[PDB]
Amino acid sequence: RDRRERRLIFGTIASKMSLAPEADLDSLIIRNDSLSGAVIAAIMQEAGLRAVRKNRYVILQSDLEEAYATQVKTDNTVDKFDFYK
Amino acid sequence: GDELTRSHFNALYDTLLESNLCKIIEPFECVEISHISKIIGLDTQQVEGKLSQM
Amino acid sequence: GYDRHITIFSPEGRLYQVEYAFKATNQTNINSLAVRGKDCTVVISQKKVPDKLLDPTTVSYIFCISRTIGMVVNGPIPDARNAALRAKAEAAEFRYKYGYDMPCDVLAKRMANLSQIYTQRAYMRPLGVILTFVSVDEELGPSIYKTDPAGYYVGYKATATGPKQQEITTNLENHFKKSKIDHINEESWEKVVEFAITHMIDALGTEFSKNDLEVGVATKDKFFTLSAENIEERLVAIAEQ
Amino acid sequence: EGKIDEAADILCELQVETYGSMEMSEKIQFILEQMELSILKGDYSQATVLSRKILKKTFKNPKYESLKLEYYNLLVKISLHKREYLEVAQYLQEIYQTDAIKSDEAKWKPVLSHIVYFLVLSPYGNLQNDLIHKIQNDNNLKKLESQESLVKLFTTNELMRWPIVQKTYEPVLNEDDLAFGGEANKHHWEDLQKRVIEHNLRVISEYYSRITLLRLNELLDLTESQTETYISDLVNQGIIYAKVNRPAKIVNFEKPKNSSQLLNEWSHNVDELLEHIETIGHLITKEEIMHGL
Repeated sequence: RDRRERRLIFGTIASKMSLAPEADLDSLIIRNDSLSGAVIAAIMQEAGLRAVRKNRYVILQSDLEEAYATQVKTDNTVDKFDFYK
Repeated sequence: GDELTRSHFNALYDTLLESNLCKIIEPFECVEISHISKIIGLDTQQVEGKLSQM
Repeated sequence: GYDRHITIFSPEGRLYQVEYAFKATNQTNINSLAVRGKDCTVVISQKKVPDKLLDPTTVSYIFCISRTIGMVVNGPIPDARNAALRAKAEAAEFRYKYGYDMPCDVLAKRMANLSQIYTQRAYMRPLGVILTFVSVDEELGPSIYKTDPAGYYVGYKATATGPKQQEITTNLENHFKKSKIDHINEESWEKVVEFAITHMIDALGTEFSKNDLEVGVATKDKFFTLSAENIEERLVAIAEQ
Repeated sequence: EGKIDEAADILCELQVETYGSMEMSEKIQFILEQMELSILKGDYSQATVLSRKILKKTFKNPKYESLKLEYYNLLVKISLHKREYLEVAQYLQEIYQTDAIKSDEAKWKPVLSHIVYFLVLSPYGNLQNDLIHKIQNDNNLKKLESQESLVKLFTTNELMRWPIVQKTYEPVLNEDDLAFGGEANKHHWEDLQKRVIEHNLRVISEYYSRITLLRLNELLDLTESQTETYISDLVNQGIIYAKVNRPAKIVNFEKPKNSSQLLNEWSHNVDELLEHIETIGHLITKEEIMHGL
């Protein structure tokens, strides 16, 4: 992927959802590496799932960052080096 | 000065004009042309040329 | 498992004997902490309390190979005592043939090379324990070398053995980041134990008494293990500062 | 000390991380204070989010006296930045029945004129007809029939007596110090006059099909330039439709030709041919009853 090329996915999903003006879209394109639109769409969708937990219809910057750490990796077996080979 | 943006100047000129023309066309027709140029904000000859072009 | 019967790399490129070698390390469920002061190295191991038929003083997870040198083993006991007697043999033979103090770098490297010999012998079982060697070098100073059951050894600023190592590293990473040093302040070796107890309780989340823990102290050309009464004096010394 | 923004920021950055949703007694009461500080600060976004959070939680919980009366005032105060009288008119439906059951007519009279003042400013909708009768009306009162006539004033409005009624009886109208924000009384004449003109052009299209523009300016209380201003606004917003001829100065209804002429409009004559046999069948039976008896 590319930093600017992925932004087409970020900007498209963000147009169909409500986001605060303090939300930084450049922090997602730099940190994410080799990911598809399905993972990106789950980030903005989790932001709404984190918003309904707080009973706030407007997604703020806090709900955007808290939703990124959950959807960044779906693999539970990662660990780090714990099991060699 | 840019040649590429020059092609888009007439596109933006017709875009903002068409939005203002739809406000006149939406109610009933048969209004004074001199009153149409006052709504657009240009000369009578300037409006009659662009309005008839569309 | 058609290919599971033996110890080889398997068709999936994964050793299944190492899979159960790491699980045996947590069989005892003992959490230890190894930290290094500026001039000193202090290690602390959790001493489990059995029933009245056993002596807790005789129970030790930290073995003394020589002076200034110590070994922290977390895992199966029968593999710990056999490796303890073997680690001392290489320490004495190295001070004879080469006539030099065996450093913890080579001491963890020798066990790593000896670990492959165990895997090379089909009739011999590899070490299923965690070998953590600490000492104070004359040049490099305090150093920690932990030998994994697979034979990997690397230096550690502050290491740990247990399931809580993830929480232990987090609290000790920000502590060394603000000071930008890997050594604890208060060069006096008596005050280093105070921090080693403080940072361990908040990391493990459970406070222990003198009979639930054991504290080793490795100084220059001297090594000793604190008794039950000396550990109680450490908790009292924390309040006085 | 006179601090506003400091009291709002400190209270929001703490109370949100304070309560763990255990005790809802002091929690709901103090959250209402966060909304009051946002109104005095001038932030509409902060008061909107706080109004959508504990509103549904209060309705699910048992009803309280002092707790429910606070929402009635807060939902009115947001009309300062919003400037929409259609939404605040529905919020007063609960307090309309609150002062009519728990309280007496002492507090029921003022809330009667405030909900009507917000209803006459509504742009459109069919709920204006169901709010004519309401519940506790028909008490034969001076202020009750005055506000009720304002709702029915939209049926016949020539704007001849419009400035007379406002200057005579002005409880909520020209001078209102309750449930209305503003720096002066200038918002009373501007907001009320613009809405009654919108409701004026709606009924005239259903009465006068063809009218001269010269005589039309006197009925709508507008000039030559002001007449075409309100006509073009209702057409662009999708309200009504009419015919405006600038050179001819003739305003018509512009009857749609899409009814397919005799295919639909002519079908209204089915009642003419059907009732013929119905009257004959009833006449033959009726003549035999009086003849035999």
